[PDB]
Amino acid sequence: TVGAVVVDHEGNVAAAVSSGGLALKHPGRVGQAALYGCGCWAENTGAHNPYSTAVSTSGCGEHLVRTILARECSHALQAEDAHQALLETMQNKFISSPFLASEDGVLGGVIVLRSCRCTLLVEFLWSHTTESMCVGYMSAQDGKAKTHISRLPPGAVAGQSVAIEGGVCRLGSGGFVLVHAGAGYHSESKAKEYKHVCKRACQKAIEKLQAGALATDAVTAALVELEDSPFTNAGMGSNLNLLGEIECDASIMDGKSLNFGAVGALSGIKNPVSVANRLLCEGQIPPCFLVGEGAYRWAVDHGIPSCPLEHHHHH
Amino acid sequence: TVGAVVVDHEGNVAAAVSSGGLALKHPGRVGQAALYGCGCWAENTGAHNPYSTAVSTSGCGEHLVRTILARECSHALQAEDAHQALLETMQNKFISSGVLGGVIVLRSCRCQTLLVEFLWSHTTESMCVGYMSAQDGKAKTHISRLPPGAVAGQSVAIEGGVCRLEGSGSGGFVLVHAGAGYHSESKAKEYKHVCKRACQKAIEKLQAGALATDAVTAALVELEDSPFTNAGMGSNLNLLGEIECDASIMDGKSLNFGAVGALSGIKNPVSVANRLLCEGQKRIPPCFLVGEGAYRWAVDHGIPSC
Ligand SMILES: */C=C\S(=O)(=O)N1CCN(Cc2ccc(OC(F)(F)F)c(F)c2)CC1
Ligand SMILES: C=CS(=O)(=O)N1CCN(Cc2ccc(OC(F)(F)F)c(F)c2)CC1
Ligand SMILES: [Cl-]
Ligand SMILES: [Cl-]
Ligand SMILES: [Cl-]
Ligand code: NA
Ligand code: NA
Repeated sequence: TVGAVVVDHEGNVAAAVSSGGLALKHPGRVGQAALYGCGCWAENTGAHNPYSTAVSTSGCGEHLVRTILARECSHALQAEDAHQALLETMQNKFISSPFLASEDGVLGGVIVLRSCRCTLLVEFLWSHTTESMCVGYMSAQDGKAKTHISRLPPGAVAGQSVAIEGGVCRLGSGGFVLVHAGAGYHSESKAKEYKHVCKRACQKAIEKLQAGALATDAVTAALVELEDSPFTNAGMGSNLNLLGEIECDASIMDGKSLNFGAVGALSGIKNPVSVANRLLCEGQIPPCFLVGEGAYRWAVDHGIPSCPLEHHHHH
Repeated sequence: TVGAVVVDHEGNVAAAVSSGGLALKHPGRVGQAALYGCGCWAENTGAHNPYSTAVSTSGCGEHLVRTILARECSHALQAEDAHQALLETMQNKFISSGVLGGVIVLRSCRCQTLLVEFLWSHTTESMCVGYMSAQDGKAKTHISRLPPGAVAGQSVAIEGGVCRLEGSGSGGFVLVHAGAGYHSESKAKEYKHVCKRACQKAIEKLQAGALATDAVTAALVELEDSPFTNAGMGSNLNLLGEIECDASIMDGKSLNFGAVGALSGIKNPVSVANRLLCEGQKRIPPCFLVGEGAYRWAVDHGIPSC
């Protein structure tokens, strides 16, 4: 799973997530990266929401679905202390959730940002119960992406412990992006490549913003980079299902309009997040969630780059 | 869309929903009836949940801005005044910020006897519900209408009632709905009839000792099989003339969930969803399958076709 959250120079936020899902899964299994409120969430500031918040999640299994994690984080982040809100959500709402009481371990992660105009004050955080997680982030002003591998401290237990880190940025035509290349087992061998792909992803989003793109276009451009890495379980290199085939989930949410696009169990499309983004764009009753054969056909009919030799129609 | 909610003799609740979705929809479009927390919800009483609650919803496609409806209703039903809670939810999510839909809900708490409060509410012109207790022995069916002069999508109708249950029989309670939409006085007899049969199937399951999820599944199987409901047989055809069904089910005791989306070729979609939930209690087993792979899984598990 990969994800990104973006805030533009006006405080508009967007979030997206993309995954290949559980390795060896049964054909047609759709997980958190496609599901409304579970994989990502983005909500501009409003009447009862004093912060603009964007959330994207990581992990596989049904752990993030059962808890509707992304929307839950977004709601917790309306409290004053963002760090305490996210940490308590990860511990109470995610690890010790009643929805996951029958589990020996709960594995996942999140990236979040929240902004409010005071200039723009952007707080951003990441948190995970996996051994490690690779993040990247960048402001349009600072001009250089920063990447970091977040690890559970010695003595922590994967699936029982929370690591949480973050920071603050003050912010023209700029903005801020936080991305992640996945949460899982530590792989020191692949660490530079995950850091490298997080760096390029941030730069793509910041480039889009600086050129005037919408927050959703910026976050989509970052996810396209993250999918394209053969090392991430999304897009190219997604886990193979039980039949040895690729089936991708992806979704995206716009904080300004609250619109949402998503694809599930999609084969034959190089960048699943692009279909989800196209649905959100066209949808501004248009569909927001397309799966399987029909999703592929819809993407092809909308000019989204395909690959017919990687598309399966069992039927 | 069709739905049902069940409470067993011990206060365990279950909820399910099944739909053919938007007529002429693009192939592969999956709607609320397949989505966790949106189409149905069931949650036994717990630490922060003083009531056992079960919710099933009905909609015509027009998605709500940021709602996750069934789970939102369930949380609203933790307030003292259930009627006011549901009404305020319907008002904010549908009328305030027209959107056409409906809900059925129940909430129970142990007093040993069981107090069951049940409600239905809609912004559609009309909605047909049925309900039955294991004790009363006779199903009740009812057609709810918007008050004369009201405007669909701008008014909320809400009705309900209260039932008490002997807490140690093999009894329970079921509420179903055959859909929320335009009033059709001609088809009213069949809609009340299918809700009656659906309730009795659920009550029969309960009295034989079945789980609440098996009972709610048996009621949705009857509702699906009616050609007048937009679910199972007689579902709206998509843009290419094909049937694609969404369905889901949730267990209040275990909080497990099963769901299918864009499912074709299977007579009773809710049976696949129930089967996924059933198998997920016996690699993390799947809870949500769509399209061809869902059909293949269902066929491989003995669930009937066509
Ligand atoms: C079950 C989790 S998953 O979505 O299958 N997935 C497997 C691929 N993995 C890649 C990954 C793992 C660790 C990691 O952290 C590190 F800091 F870089 F080592 C990472 F960035 C990516 C993600 C989990
Ligand atoms: C949202 C549109 S839909 O395509 O999901 N669907 C289309 C079919 N329609 C059938 C129906 C209509 C009215 C009903 O109630 C009663 F007034 F009693 F007749 C009833 F039970 C069933 C329900 C909505
Ligand atoms: Cl599976
Ligand atoms: Cl459509
Ligand atoms: Cl399919
Ligand atoms: Na990849
Ligand atoms: Na039907």
